[PDB]
Amino acid sequence: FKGQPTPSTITQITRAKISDGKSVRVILSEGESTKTQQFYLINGFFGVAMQDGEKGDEVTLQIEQAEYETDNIVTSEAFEAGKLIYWDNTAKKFTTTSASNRLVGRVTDGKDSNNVIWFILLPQQ
Amino acid sequence: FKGQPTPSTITQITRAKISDGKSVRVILSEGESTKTQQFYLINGFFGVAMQDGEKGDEVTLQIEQAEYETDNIVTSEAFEAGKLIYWDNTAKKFTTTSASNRLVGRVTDGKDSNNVIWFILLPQQ
Amino acid sequence: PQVMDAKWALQGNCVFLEHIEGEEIKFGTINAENGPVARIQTYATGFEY
Amino acid sequence: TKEMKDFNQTFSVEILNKSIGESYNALLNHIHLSPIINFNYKASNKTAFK
Amino acid sequence: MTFSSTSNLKELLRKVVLDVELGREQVQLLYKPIYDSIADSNL
Repeated sequence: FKGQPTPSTITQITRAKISDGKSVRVILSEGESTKTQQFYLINGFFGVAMQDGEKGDEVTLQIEQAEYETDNIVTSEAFEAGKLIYWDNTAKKFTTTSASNRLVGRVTDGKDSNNVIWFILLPQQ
Repeated sequence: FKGQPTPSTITQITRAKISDGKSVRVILSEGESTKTQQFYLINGFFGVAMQDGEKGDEVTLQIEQAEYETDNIVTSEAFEAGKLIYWDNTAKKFTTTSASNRLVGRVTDGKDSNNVIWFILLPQQ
Repeated sequence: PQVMDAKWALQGNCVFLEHIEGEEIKFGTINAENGPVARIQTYATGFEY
Repeated sequence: TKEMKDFNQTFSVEILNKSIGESYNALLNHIHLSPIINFNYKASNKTAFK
Repeated sequence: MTFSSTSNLKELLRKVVLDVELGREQVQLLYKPIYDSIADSNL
């Protein structure tokens, strides 16, 4: 530290891992807002927003690669078990269309009558 | 058992999982050296070297897919939160430019004043 | 001894960051700091009568 | 020197007294057995391998 | 987390000496059966 009482030599030793990485803190831009326990793509990270937030507010995305339950699908498409599921940022909905859409998971349980699906979040490559 | 009275058949109860896969053991080649808690790409695995290892030594790489802190970026480029971060094995430095570089993680904190970034290590693709 | 060995010690460098409900806590670090060296001289006088 | 006794902690007079005793015992073996080994034996006192 | 990082700092670690037999071997007085001892102090 500054103004030490004696000459000294500090030998900093490195430590690469800082956190387990199951979640990430992301700033919401001007056009972005979040609700608790709902999926969002903010700053290139896709995950479940754990808190409500508005522009300039900090929210945390759960990226655990666990099995998640969602209803924000495009209803017109069928989601069979195991189908790769993609996120359409323009519509803010899960789709199997892919094309330019981001890959975000893989369906574990298919689209029931209530349009609910279960999928496993992918590691965001 | 040697010299048992009667023949006996050994039925091996198969199992698949050998280890949790958080870290991998690798042997350094004749042009590879490692320092403790630094990022290296040795034998197709990219991770944090847990041992000071000279050529021919036995070194461990951490591939936990956790969050990591690294100062080994290329300083010309601008690393922002969410940008995919690649490993230039010729220069032995992280880089946002994909090119033919390996994909290694995603940045969580942008390039600060001291060129330190935080990223989440992506799987071994 | 004639020359006194340098002290050594470790520290913890944890910093308390604000924890939103789903944050991964970010771990600290340690550093080793070592002190200086010092030595002791011999002095003497005398008389003869 | 006085510095050797004071500053060299391992050094002490016990080590020197141990070496006086050891070399003294080795002297006793020498002065009493050297007349036997070192003698120029004549043919009458020599016996071959056989 | 990084004991390999602190391994080079030998002064932090405990110094435990490996006890091993050092020093010259003891000397015996072998001459005694071969000699007759007279120990008059006024020789």
